[PDB]
Amino acid sequence: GPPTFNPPVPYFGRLTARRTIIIKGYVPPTGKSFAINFKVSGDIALHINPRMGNGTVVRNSLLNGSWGSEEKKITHNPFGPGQFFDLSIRCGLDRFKVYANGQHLFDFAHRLSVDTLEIQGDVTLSYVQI
Ligand SMILES: OC[C@H]1O[C@@H](O[C@H]2[C@H](O)[C@@H](O)[C@H](O)O[C@@H]2CO)[C@H](O)[C@@H](O)[C@H]1O
Repeated sequence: GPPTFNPPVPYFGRLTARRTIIIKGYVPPTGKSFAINFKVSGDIALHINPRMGNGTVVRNSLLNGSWGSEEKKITHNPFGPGQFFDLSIRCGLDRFKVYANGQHLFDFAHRLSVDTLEIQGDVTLSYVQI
């Protein structure tokens, strides 16, 4: 499983527990927002949505066109405009564990009972490795 280099945005990659996904990217200086979606079919098990406008990192799940409760709590925000980030997402048995630049960012408990990776919006990708 070699890394994909300079994948285009919007990105659509086809995808298990204890496996970690690497995403290196870049936030454009004029960026407003971007999204990273772990989807089944158009349902989203984990929606990661950094918004540079108010500096939030919004997490949620999408079932039947309906969003669940938002999770927003963080101790740091690695997604400032004009900055590069090194993101890792480990799929655990009961939750996602997401790190940014080696520092834990958040955990996300599985709500959905995930074979697709979607990345769209104001972001440039350096490489994605599964
Ligand atoms: O929850 C993820 C979801 O949020 C939508 O926007 C929300 C917004 O976060 C919230 O503050 C407001 O009360 O309702 C909005 C729904 O219209 C985004 O539109 C969507 O892309 C997701 O990111």
